[PDB]
Amino acid sequence: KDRDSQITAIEKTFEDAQKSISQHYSKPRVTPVEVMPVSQAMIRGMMDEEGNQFVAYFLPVEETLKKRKRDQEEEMDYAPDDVYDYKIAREYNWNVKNKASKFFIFREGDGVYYNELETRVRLSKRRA
Amino acid sequence: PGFVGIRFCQECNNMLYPKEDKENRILLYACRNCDYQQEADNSCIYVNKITHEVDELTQIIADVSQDPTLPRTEDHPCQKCGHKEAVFFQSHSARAEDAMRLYYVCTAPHCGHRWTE
Amino acid sequence: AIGQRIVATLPYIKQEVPIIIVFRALGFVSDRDILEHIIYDFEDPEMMEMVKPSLDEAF
Amino acid sequence: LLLAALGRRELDDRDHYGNKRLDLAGPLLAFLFRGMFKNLLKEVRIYAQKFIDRGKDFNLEL
Amino acid sequence: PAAIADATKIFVNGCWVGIHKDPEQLMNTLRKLRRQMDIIVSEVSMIRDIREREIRIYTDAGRICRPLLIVEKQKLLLKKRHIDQLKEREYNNYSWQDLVASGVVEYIDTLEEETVMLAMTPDDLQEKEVAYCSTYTHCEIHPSMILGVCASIIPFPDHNQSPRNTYQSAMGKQAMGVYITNFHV
Amino acid sequence: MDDDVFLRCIESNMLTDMTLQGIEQISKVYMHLPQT
Amino acid sequence: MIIPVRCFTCGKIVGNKWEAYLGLLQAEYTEGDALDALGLKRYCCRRMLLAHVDLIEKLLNYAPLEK
Amino acid sequence: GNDLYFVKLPNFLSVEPRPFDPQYYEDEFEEEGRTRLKLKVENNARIVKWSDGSMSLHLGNEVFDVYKAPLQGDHNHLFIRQGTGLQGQAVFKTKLTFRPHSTD
Amino acid sequence: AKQDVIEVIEKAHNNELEPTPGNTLRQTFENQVNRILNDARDKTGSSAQKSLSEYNNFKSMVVSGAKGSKINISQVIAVVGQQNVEGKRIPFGFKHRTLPHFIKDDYGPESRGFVENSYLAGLTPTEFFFHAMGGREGLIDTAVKTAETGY
Ligand SMILES: [Zn+2]
Ligand SMILES: [Zn+2]
Ligand SMILES: [Zn+2]
Repeated sequence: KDRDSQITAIEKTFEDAQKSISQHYSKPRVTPVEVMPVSQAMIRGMMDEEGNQFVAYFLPVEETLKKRKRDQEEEMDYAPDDVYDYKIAREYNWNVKNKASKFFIFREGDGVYYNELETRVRLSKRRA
Repeated sequence: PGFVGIRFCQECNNMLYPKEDKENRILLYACRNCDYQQEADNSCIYVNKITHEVDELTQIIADVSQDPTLPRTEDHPCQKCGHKEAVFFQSHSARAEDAMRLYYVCTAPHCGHRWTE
Repeated sequence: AIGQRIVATLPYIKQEVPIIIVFRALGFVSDRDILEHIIYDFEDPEMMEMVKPSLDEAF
Repeated sequence: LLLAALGRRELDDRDHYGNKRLDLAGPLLAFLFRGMFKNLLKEVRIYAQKFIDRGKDFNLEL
Repeated sequence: PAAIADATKIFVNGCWVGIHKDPEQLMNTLRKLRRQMDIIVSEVSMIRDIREREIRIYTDAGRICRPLLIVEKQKLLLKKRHIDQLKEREYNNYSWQDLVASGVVEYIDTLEEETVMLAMTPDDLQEKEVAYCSTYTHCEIHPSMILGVCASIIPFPDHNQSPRNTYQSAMGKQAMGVYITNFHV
Repeated sequence: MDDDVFLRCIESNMLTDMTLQGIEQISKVYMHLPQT
Repeated sequence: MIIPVRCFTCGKIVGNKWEAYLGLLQAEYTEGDALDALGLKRYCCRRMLLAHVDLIEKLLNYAPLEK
Repeated sequence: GNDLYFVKLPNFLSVEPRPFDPQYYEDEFEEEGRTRLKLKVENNARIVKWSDGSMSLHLGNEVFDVYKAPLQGDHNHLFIRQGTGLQGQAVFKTKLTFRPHSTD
Repeated sequence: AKQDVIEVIEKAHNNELEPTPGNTLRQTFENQVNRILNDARDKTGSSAQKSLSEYNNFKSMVVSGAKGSKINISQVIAVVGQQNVEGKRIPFGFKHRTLPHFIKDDYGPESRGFVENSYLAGLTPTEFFFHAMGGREGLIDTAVKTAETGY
């Protein structure tokens, strides 16, 4: 149709989301409490095997066997199909070879700022 | 006694019919399509079990232990694996009058032992 | 006559047809092939003797 | 059939509703529509045949 | 054909399409797929006959079925959160279809009921001094749903002789009332 | 016909028509004391 | 379709109580307490108010024949 | 800071993976065309939390009430994979599990 | 009565039940179970009948012969009893089941259509369906006998 209206309509949401809100859409009876403002790569896990890519699932604050998840590629023919594992050492830990399991968009409280970081390709790993 | 199975020719794969060789006075199994013959090894040509004394344990399959609608019991442990639980069921098969008899099957996976009390 | 014969009442045909004839008309002439298609467990002579009259009637 | 004759399977129950189907408005109107569309295509065949036999075009709307 | 002995046949709408080696986890996969509203739609019936190794799948029309509550080990999948979202049905547009899509409810046809072990009420799922079943798979939403439109008007129909309930179900249809609101036109 | 087929035929016949005891057309008989 | 004038059983007037009954119900009365406030003490008149379905309100959703 | 802020928007509400910038936006799209332009104009976001517990989407004058379904079938570890380190420097933020379905 | 039927079932399951002359083992088991349950129905009906006072109006109408019978009183007060289809207990219309609510091969009284409630107590859903089956039998009989009897 036209761009001089699209520029202002896209900025219009960027401006209206920051106004004062005190009412619902269907029945304006519910008062708001707070607001949650908004590449990526997520390793899916199988619910039976129950996969521990992080130390959270292991119920751990930090890595008791590492200090940096150096997510490095499995090979040269697999950029999206890397090999994520929590091993700072060349130790034969759980080698979770994140196969290519090729919208699931992710965001965060980035200091109450307007951005996005939608995911690129749902990979899923197993115990190799 | 036991039943007798059908046996097929080695050339035309048709069923071999019984025949008698007077020259040797011996049973043969010969095809009426090709000209094949074979020396029998059972000597029995027909068997009718009028009493129908069939072991229904052979008709049961262990997979029936996966049926949620069958009753389970802990009172009859398995003699082959020692599992406590076991499904039980009646014959429910025609030509079996005394069919209140119970047949048991072990619910342990990959055991599948079947028996009767 | 001797045993129990299996027949098949096909559509548009006003006469019973032996099952073995139907199997052969579909390209399965060898009795082994027909019973491979009918009897899946060759360790069971009961099924075998009960199908045998149909074979004996179609030779 | 042999399993039934050997007693290894139960005869099927004519009354079991698992063995039945309910012919509703849609599948019934479909039976009508098949018959009626076939009759329509037939009538179109006769009408178009009597024209092309004369070696000239015809109007499908008629 | 030698493989058909131990294998399980698979029929789809009456057509024998193939065979399988582990029917149990096939049925688990297919039930998971139907309960997730994946490729299998809700009205598809999937019966595993175990003693005879058929697995019959039906998608054709005319199969009368009814909804039932799926049951976990010995628990309903209908948790209190579903009832909570159903209470505010008119605000959050959480409807019946969300209940079916959650894998909490399932449509079971007459032929798949043969393979189902029903609980008349969740009270049947309680552990008892002598357990009747302890391996239920579904539960009634309410037994009174076995009645139709005209029998659902009888009060206390389980305290009448059944012919009386039939005669009322016939006589509710000759009863006067307001057959429709726009009767003036 | 060959001998074996003849044996099978007479087997199937004897097992049906050979009346060892009793009167034909009478399938079952129950003996009892009438209380009435 | 509309609240009857009299109670069918005794003949007590209930026609003037439907609107008051509804007003009491929106005033967070229970149906029993509302029926007590209107003076319907016999269960026949309580039947009249408690089992009434105001269908006239639905018949008034249709435009009349003449404007 | 580290809280789950995962949402799953349908096809007709696909928001841009990057902030709106005039050097990354262009005019290419036009009842038939009315659903077409709404992909790159209405689609930055503020997920409001109400008092009843539910959330809603605010991308303009229209409000889409969302429901934060919490799924135990897709427990993928969501991470900001930016091309910088060895192979996509996945930063550990929040594991995706709960998916919020927006709709009119 | 239900414990008695359970005992007969246990006997049959253990092959500790031998058939009586003139019947197969299934028919003998059915006879034993039906005898137990008929005895239960009659005993409960007698209990209800003796419980009645001289002011009871059911008893008044039954005594005068105006309407009703002692079996009706028993079904209203004590127990409705066994529901029969074609003179037998409720058939296994499912696969070795009367309803999907029962286990397979359950010849117990409640599985096969014994209504252990009265009409005042109220029937359970399975008792309700089995009673509807038994009543449907009477409706069919009433509607089908007429043509043959009139002819
Ligand atoms: Zn040969
Ligand atoms: Zn075992
Ligand atoms: Zn009154």
